This record gives sequence, structure tokens and C-alpha cells, in this order.
Amino acid sequence: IETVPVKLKPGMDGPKVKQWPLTEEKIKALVEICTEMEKEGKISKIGPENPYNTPVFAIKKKDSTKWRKLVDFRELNKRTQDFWEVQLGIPHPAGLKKKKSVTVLDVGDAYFSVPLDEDFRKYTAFTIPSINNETPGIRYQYNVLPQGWKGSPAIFQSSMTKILEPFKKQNPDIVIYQYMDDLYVGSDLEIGQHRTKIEELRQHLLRHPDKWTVQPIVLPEKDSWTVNDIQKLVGKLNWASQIYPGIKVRQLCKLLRGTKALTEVIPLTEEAELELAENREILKEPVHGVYYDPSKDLIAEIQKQGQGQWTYQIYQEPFKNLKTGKYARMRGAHTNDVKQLTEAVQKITTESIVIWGKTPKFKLPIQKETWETWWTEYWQATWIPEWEFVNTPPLVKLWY
Amino acid sequence: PISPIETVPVKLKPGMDGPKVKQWPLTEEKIKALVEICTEMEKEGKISKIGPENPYNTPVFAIKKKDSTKWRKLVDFRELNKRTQDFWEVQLGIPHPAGLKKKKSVTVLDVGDAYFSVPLDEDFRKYTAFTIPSINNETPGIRYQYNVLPQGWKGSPAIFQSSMTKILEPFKKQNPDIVIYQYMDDLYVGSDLEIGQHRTKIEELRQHLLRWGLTTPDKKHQKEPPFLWMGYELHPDKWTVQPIVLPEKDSWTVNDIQKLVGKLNWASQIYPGIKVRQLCKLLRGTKALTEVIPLTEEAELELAENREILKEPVHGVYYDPSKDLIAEIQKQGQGQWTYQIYQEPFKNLKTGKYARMRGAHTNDVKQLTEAVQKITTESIVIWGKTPKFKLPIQKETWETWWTEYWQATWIPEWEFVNTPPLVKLWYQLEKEPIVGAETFYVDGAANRETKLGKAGYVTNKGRQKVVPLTNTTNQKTELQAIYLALQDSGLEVNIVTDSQYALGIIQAQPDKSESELVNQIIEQLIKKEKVYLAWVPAHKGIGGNEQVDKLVSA
RNA sequence: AGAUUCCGUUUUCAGUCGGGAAAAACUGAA
Repeated sequence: IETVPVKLKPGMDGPKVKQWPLTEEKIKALVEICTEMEKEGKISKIGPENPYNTPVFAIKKKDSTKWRKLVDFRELNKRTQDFWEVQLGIPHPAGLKKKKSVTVLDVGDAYFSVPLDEDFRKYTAFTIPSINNETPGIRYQYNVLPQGWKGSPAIFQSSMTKILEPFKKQNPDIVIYQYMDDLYVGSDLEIGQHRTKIEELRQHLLRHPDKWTVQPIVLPEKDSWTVNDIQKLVGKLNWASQIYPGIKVRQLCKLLRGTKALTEVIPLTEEAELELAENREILKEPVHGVYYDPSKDLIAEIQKQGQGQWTYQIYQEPFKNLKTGKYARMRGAHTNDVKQLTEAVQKITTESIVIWGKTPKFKLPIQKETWETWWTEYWQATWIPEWEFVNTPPLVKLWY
Repeated sequence: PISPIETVPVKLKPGMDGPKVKQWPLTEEKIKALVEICTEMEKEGKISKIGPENPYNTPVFAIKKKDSTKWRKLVDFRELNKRTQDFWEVQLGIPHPAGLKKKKSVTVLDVGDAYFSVPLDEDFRKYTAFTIPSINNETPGIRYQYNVLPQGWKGSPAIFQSSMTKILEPFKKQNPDIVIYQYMDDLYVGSDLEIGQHRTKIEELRQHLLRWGLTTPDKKHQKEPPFLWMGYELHPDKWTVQPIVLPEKDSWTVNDIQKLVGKLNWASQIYPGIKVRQLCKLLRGTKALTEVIPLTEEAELELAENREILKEPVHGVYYDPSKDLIAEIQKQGQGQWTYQIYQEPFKNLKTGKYARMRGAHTNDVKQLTEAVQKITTESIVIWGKTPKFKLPIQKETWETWWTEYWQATWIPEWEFVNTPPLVKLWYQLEKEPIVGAETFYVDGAANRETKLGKAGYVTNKGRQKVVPLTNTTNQKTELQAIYLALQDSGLEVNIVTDSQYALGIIQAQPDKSESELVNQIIEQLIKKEKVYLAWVPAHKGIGGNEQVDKLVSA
């Protein structure tokens, strides 16, 4: 077919990312995966004269049988022209948020048909590493819409639309949202009657959000109120005001007035009895200021809660939590924090794809070095969100 | 024997045009020599005469070789390179000898003259022109242009590697048994074969190269078990590296200074730290390549420290791809650790030291982990899998620590080994306030302008200290204050700050620190019997707080 | 009132500190 012309964003050159060291194993894996694609002619060997490079790696999928090539296109994507003329995944459903069950499909393999604009192929250059560097790397260049590219789906937007239209008009009420290589097929039909529709949708292509829930902040249930037990409460409710401007500690601080030993017990008087109960109300009443602005990034923050539990909040502007939650991956033996944090990361971005239709940008509570040496071992996704390493302060306590 | 391989298309950096530089007239002698020389490269096909039209030019140099009427002439390509299409060097690094598996039959063919054999793209040759004035005085000048990868040119290596591989590919699809590793002009050819049949394969291979102009000299490897592939003497069970000699001549010439860098830098992927970085500064102000230019104590001393390291040789075993990898780390001191990756008790691959302290306040538990992760990838690079560890830390000590830590962490093939210096969390804070402990309300402050402040406290009993302070920040006072209350108190103490900074540092259970006060604050912490550090919202009328608040104000 | 965070290398390595809230340092050695 005649290739759709795509071009890098104004005044940005293609990507030039160094490759991370790969295990004598993932390498071998890749090496065969490529030699085939080469035979199928989806890729093609290139030289040292193509100054560009994106890193690749071997993910390994679903119930884990084999191997998958994963190109970390994040850069080429940042440098790729936005898609808005050929409206990339047109309006976001908004229905998805609400359906009894969404299911994601890997429409991705479709991409390998449509030919990629020749004057753009250089920008997908990737290099398979060699052990001990005993060999020049094998370098290639895509010749078709590549798997993780931003350009891909939008370009193939129409082909897809024609493909689903029948089945969509055939079942006027099953929402289908395409995001990257996935197809989020949501419905409210019974589980069995859902699956059929998927299968019907599946032949075509062959040619549970409604349970999600937010975190209601609550103060403890006490009687044994020591001085610091109150000091605690006071501190939190202080910070909590930044979120709910109505909450106020004062009658509480009054209980504390003195120079009392932390262990001293204290009589919770009506002053506070009024305030706690009154505050408890507002901690469950919606911060009317929440707004998902399509033009702002989503930020996700995760805190470690020790019991193989973690807490996260997605927000565009601070204190305006679009959503908050808590993943508790009880890994009695599978306790690789790294593995957990990872699973956290993966489960949070899928939630956001299904809701806001964007993968948040994460602020990981871990050292780059560490996150950098094991992440791949557990990553199971076709995609990879952006991430920034950080050091969590007392939020662990501030909401757990 | 100029190879018939297709040429890699080279460009100049966009916005730039080839070089144009004047050649300082050389001595009658020098000139007569460069000609003498250039004339045969012209004969061999390596270069060629060209008309005085070609705008571009690069300088030539090279003195008496000390053996009859010849000279050693090496060209200044600095400019041409400064305007050349930077290529993509396709390798994570140099190969480590320990990474090599043990083979039965191995030979190392040094492909000779390999550069001059591999042809340069036509449309870039223009740029490689150079002249030969030398004619004493009524000088005009000879004018040549390369036809093959030039010696100093930026492309050379990257283009040569690409060529070398395209050529080996064929012979390789044919001999899957054979293993060819290239690294510059050296072809390590190994194969687990009968010295007879190997000999034959090496014959075959040697001829393939020849059909591509790559001539492999007879002065090869034919006997000696200590093959020198990349300076690694490759004995059948022990690769080694002969200590690198590093001279210090009279005429310390610029290029010499550059090449010197090379040797150092090459060894560096074995030999721990050598970077003559401050000598490198001498290269940050380049001039004629033939000029001599020394440097101060920076220069002089750098070479020495490098030498010390370069003196003691190194070596290890090869990589049995059937025996486990075992890394063993040991806390050989403050902020410096050691480790060894072996497969057979006294037959280790790489040993290593790991000095680091990633934080202003770290923990041994924390640093151990860092050391682990370093070693993990480091293997994944060299061997291709993550080793199994033997670490100076008890399984329960880890388990408590991760649970008591806000960040997520993880070590792989963890296994306890009771070694002498062990790792432990020196202390821990109380989860809940100590009953009957004098509660210290702490706070400090300092005027930004003056950089002076006070630090003190008040208590549930009656004690009430306060202290004058010079040149500090409010963080430093808030810490001073925690310190005081620590000193002026007993084995069990509840303490309380209006500062998340100090709280944080302490919460992290810092073993040591760059911060003396923090160290001070730590020394006490290890001495006390129970500590519970709490935090309260500054400026709220929180009891005791409002009080110490006023005491530190002026 | 004070206090966070991210970035500057982006194939790696050799040599040190500061700004801003999507925004900003090189050479040499591999």
C-alpha cells in the first residue's frame, strides 16, 4: 500500500538511546525472533551509519510459555508528531469507566501489514547486543508499523474502524476503545454472554471496572487516647486540610496544651468529640475540585506499606486526587519488592488506560540502580510507562 | 589487496564542510621520506595523486624510523574528524577475558593491514586529501587523497568492524562449530576440535579472508598457549594480562600523551581506576600534533598512581557454562566492600572492591544491597546470568529491615555466610512511645541573614535547655536540638520535632554520614536503650511545642 | 514561617555542583 507520511515533532531528531546489557538468554531469544521477521521482511539489517537507536528487550507474556520482543520506543514516541489530524483513538469512551466488564485484546499484530513511510524507517533502528562484546551488534530497521509506536495505531485507525464497524453496529452497546496495541472491549452483559461477543469480535479480527473503588480516609477508633495519639491525629488532619479545606484541628490541639509526657492519657472532651466526628464526615465527602483535564499528565505515586501492601494516588495537580488506592499483593514467598512494585506499576497503568485513557507517569519509591537491574525480570506488558525514582516521606502513615 | 566489499556511505556533519589546513613545511629529509612513502601507498592503491583544485587539506608528519633512509609518517586528522558524520559504535564495551568459554582448539589470526585493505566511499574521499611540500623552499607540493580507511580517521574502526563482519558471515554460516571473535586486527578463532581438523579450518578461514583482500600474516600464533588476544594471554584454563608497561620519555609529544591515554583506558576495564583525567586536560587545549607539552604535579603524579595499579598482574578462569556462578561480598571496612565471583573455590573469575556510599546517610544493609545490584548486572554483562550470593548478613536481619523500610527493595539469590565482619541494623526506633520516658519537646531556629540560631528544649519533667549557635541553617538547629535532648536524657526517651527533615534522616536508621552532627546523633542512638522520635505540625498550639518555640526565638 | 520534587549523562566510562516546575553544562577515553 502507499505509506502514510509521518514526521518527527518540529526541531527534534530521531532517538539515540544506548542499549541495556542483556542476558546471554534474552539475546538468543531475540536473535531468532529477528532472523524470522527479517525473513518475513518486516525488518531489515542496517549499518553503523544510522546514528539512531532504541533499546529492545525480551518480555515473556500471559501464562508464560515463550518470548516477546519489546522495543522501548518511549523516545521515538516523544519525538513523534502528535496524532490529532488522523485522530488517534477518537473520543475516549467514558463508558469504559462504567461497564460490568472490559477485556483487552492484542490487536497489535495487525500493524505488521501496513508499510511504514520509507523516510522514517531510520528512526526505528534498534540493536541486539553481544556477550562480552565479542561481536558487533546486529542492527535492524522496521519496514512496517512497529509494535510499540505511537504512529502505528493512528495510521491504521481507519482500517481498524472499517473492521469493527459491522460488529459494533451488530452489537450497538459494547464499548470498544483502542489504546496503543490493545483493544479494550467493555460490556455489561453476563460474563458468559460477554465472552461470546468477544469471540464474535475475535473472528472479525481473525479475518471488571465496575468493581474498582476509592480510598475513604478515616481516623482511628480510640479511647486509649494518649498525648501523641492526639498529636498523631492532629498532624494528619492538618495535612488532610490541604485536600479538604473544611477539616480543622484546633479543639484537638487544645487537649494537647501543656508539656505533657507523650504517654499521658487525655480525656477526649466534646470540643474534640465534635471535631473528630464532624471531620470524619468530610473525609468521605468528594473534593469538588477534582477534574480530569485531558491536557495535563497523570502522575502516580506509590508508597510501600510493608505488609506486601502498597498505596498509590494518581493526580494531575497536587491534592486533587483523581483516584487513590491500595494494592496488597500478598506474596508469602514471591516477596521480590521489585516484582511487587512492578506488578503495582502495571496494575495502576491499566486502570488509568481504562479510565482517563493514558498511562500515568510514575514516581517510584526505589533506587534507580535497583529498579534498573531487575524490573525486566517481572515486566509482562506490551507497553512501558514513564518513571521517575523518588524517596517517600511520611505519607506511609499519612494514608494507610 | 584492497577488499571488494561494498563501501559504507559516510557523510559530514550537517552544516559543515570538509577541512582545509596548511601544512608546516617539513625538513628536506622528512619530505623526501614522506614522498618515498606516499609513492608506494599510491602504488599499492591505498592513496592517489590529485589536482590542486580539491579545496580541502589535512597536515602530514613522521620522523626518522632509525633504520636506513625511512620515516614513520602519521597524519593529523583532527579536523576531518571534527566534521565527520558521527557513526554508531555497536558494542556495550570491550570483552572481558573471563567471559570466554574454554575451547579445545584456539588460534588467533592477526588480520594484517586490515585498514588499508578496506576501501573508502568515493564520495567522501575528496575530504581526505593531504599534500607534500617538503621541497626545501621553492616548494609547490605533492597532492594525494586516500582510497581506503585512513589511519586516524574517525570512521576507520566502525567501518572496518562492519566490513570484517560482512566478510566473516559467509564462512560463519558454514562453520557453526567455529567461534570467531573480532576485536580490531585480531581474530580469536576457537573451536572444540581435533588439533588436526582445527588446523584445517584455520586454513580454510585464512583463505576466505584472502579472497577478500584480508591478508593474514604467517607471523601468527601457530604454537604458544599464551595467545595474546586483546592482551589477554589465553592459556587453556587461565587467561591472564601481562602488567602494562607505561613509559615516560624525554620528548613527551602530544599524540604520545593521547595514545598513553589509550593504554590506561584499555587496561581500565580490569585495572580499577586509572583515568588520567587531569592529564586529559592537557588535551583540552590542542595544538600541532608534533609539539611537546608537559604539565604540573597533576601530570607527573597521575602516571605514578596509575603505575602502582598497573604493576600487579591479573588473571582468572574461563566461563564454564555448566558450573554455577558465585559472588561473595565482604564488608572489608567503612564504605568499601569486596567481592569475588568464582565457580570453583580457589579458582575465581573476577575479584573486586566496591567503595561507595550512595546517600549522605546510608546503612550497611543499604550499601550491601547496592553492591549486590552492581555485581548482578556486571555478571549479566559478562557471563550472561545473575550469580548466586554468599552475603555477610543474616536472613532475619534483612527481613526485618525491608519490613521496616518505606521503599521497596530486593536481593536475588540471597544466602547467609557467617563471615567475620557482619552486617546489622545498629539500632532501631520504637514503634510506640515509651511509657515513663521524659518527653523532650525539641526545636531550633536561625536567622537567615545572620546565620546564627538557638537550639533547645523543654520536657515533661522540668528540664529546659537552650543554646546559642553560630553559622547554621534551621535544619542544623533542628538537628542540634534533637542531639541535645539525646545527650541530656536517659536510656529511654520520647523526643518530638517540628521538623520532617531531621525526622526523616533518623527514620532511615543512618549508619554513618557525611554529617558529623548526624554521626553524633547516631552515636547516641546506638547507646540509648529505647528511642521514639515523633513529629508535630509546627505553629499549631500543640503543647510543649509552642513553648520550645518561644524559647528559641529572639 | 519553613520545609518537597524533577533535571542537567541520555551507548558507557574518566572529572564536580546548582537551578527550575516540562525548561536549561563539555572534552577525552572505549
